[PDB]
Amino acid sequence: VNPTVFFDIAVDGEPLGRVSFELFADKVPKTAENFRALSTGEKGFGYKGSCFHRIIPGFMCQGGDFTRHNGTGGKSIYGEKFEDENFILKHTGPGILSMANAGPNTNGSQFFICTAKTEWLDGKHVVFGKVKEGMNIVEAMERFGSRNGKTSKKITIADCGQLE
Ligand SMILES: CC[C@H]1C[C@H](C)[C@@]2(NC1=O)O[C@@H](C[C@H](O)[C@@H](C)CC/C=C/C=C(\C)[C@@H]1C/C=C/C=C/[C@H](O)[C@H](C)[C@@H](O)[C@@H](CCC(C)=O)C(=O)N[C@@H](C(C)C)C(=O)N[C@@H](Cc3cccc(O)c3)C(=O)N3CCC[C@H](N3)C(=O)O1)[C@H](C)[C@H](O)[C@@H]2C
Repeated sequence: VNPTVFFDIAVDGEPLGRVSFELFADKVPKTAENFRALSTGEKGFGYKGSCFHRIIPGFMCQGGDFTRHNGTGGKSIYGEKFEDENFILKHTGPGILSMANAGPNTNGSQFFICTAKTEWLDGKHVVFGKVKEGMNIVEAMERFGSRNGKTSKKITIADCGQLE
């Protein structure tokens, strides 16, 4: 069965709520496994304690840099970077979970959650999951973003792990 992972989001240390994701291990197993493992922290590093460094209202929320914490870092469980698995899934609407990158075959740990349909990204970013529960929490996170993506408050992943 496709795994389920959760993020407990905090704003300036205050609990905001929980967002759960279904990871499409059936279509993009390598990419899904990377995100799952980084969520549990089983490899010794991962998302817990990292922040969402770029939030653009009406577009997406981006995070995952747990190494440099300034938007340029992150790494995968397979090494520094890994290849684009496939582009079977599309950015069809709000709740889509997809990989950020710096060009072809540069996936690390950074990801983004879409809050709208984003067709232009199809074929450039690997879609590997979707919000299962807590879309209202993602919508609340958008309130702290801006055009440039800079956040007004510190939005962190206070806790994370695998549910199912
Ligand atoms: C008139 C406004 C316009 C835009 C707004 C936002 C809007 N509509 C609009 O009409 O967008 C639309 C959606 C658009 O149609 C979309 C789908 C297409 C147009 C794309 C817009 C993209 C953006 C506004 C932002 C711009 C951010 C640029 C950031 C640049 C960084 O300086 C640079 C990327 C840097 O951080 C380097 C550092 C390298 C190093 C080792 O030092 C880098 O490569 N960083 C990577 C990390 C993973 C390492 C990174 O962050 N990569 C980005 C690259 C990227 C940049 C732009 C477009 C891409 O497809 C991809 C990345 O993967 N993401 C994830 C996807 C979004 C993107 N950031 C982003 O923030 O994209 C939505 C539906 C809605 O209507 C809103 C209002």
